[PDB]
Formats: sequence, C-alpha cells, structure tokens
Amino acid sequence: SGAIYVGNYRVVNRHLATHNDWANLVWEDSSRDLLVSSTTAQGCDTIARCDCQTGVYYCSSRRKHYPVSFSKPSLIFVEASEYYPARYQSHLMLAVGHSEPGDCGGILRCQHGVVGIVSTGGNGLVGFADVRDLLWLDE
Ligand SMILES: COc1ccncc1CC(=O)N1CCC[C@H](C(N)=O)C1
Ligand SMILES: [Zn+2]
Repeated sequence: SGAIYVGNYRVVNRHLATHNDWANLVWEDSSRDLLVSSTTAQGCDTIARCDCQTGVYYCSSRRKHYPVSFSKPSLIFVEASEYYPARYQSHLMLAVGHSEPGDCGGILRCQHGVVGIVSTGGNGLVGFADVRDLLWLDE
C-alpha cells in the first residue's frame, strides 16, 4: 500500500484504488497502473521534474529505505496477475532491489522530490511507475 498526496490529488496504483478513488476519479491509465483521485485536504508532496536515475525507495516488506540506480521510463513486459492479463506496462523503471506484492505504493524519491511508486517486482528486481511527466499534478 501507499499513495502520493500533491495539492488536491491523491496518486495510487490503479490495481489498489478504492471505491472512493473511483467515485472521485480525475484520471486513470491501465497501461501505467496509475489512478489519480481528488481530495478535500491539500497535499504537500513535491513531485520531481528531472531525469535522475538514482534515488531511494521505501520497502514495506523490510520496513527499510533502499538506495537504487533505476532505468529510464519505458515499456516493460509484466506477467499476468489477478488485476491484469500479461502486457507491456508503460512509463515503468526497474532497479535491482527487494520487493513483494504488498510493497506496491512505496515511494521512490531523488534529491528533487517524488519520482514514482512501486508497481511491479520479482526475482530481485523492483519496478516503479514514473510520475515526473504528469506536469498537471502541480496546477
Ligand atoms: C511489487 O510487486 C511484486 C513484487 C514481487 N513479486 C511480485 C509482485 C507483484 C507484481 O509485480 N504485480 C502484481 C500486482 C500488479 C502489478 C502490475 N503493475 O501489473 C504486478
Ligand atoms: Zn531528481
């Protein structure tokens, strides 16, 4: 679990969105595993606007933060699950690092702010859904 709170938006994994998230839907994209819903309180997370390839992510299955080098956002094959058939997920960045399914939502951050959230993993790899291109999150 885990979300990004910026301004009047809440950003979560689309496969983990609640009824409230869908009833207050702003934008969703199955191909990116992202859903953004509206909120009444103001969020103070800063979204990074950069091309950083190093950062730190929170791993709930270990109650620890880990530093990682990660790839540039791209289309990566993701195996079938109870939420999606086997497909290419776009805007996905991989790193070598521990992750388990319940780790989705954990934030990835660089010196500039929030980069994205855990969305995929397996075999010593962890994948993060990028949010740095969603410029509208700030206005
Ligand atoms: C962080 O998740 C994992 C880590 C290790 N083994 C497994 C996982 C789980 C995983 O990869 N998923 C399941 C839920 C939907 C995901 C998606 N974006 O399509 C894919
Ligand atoms: Zn950065």
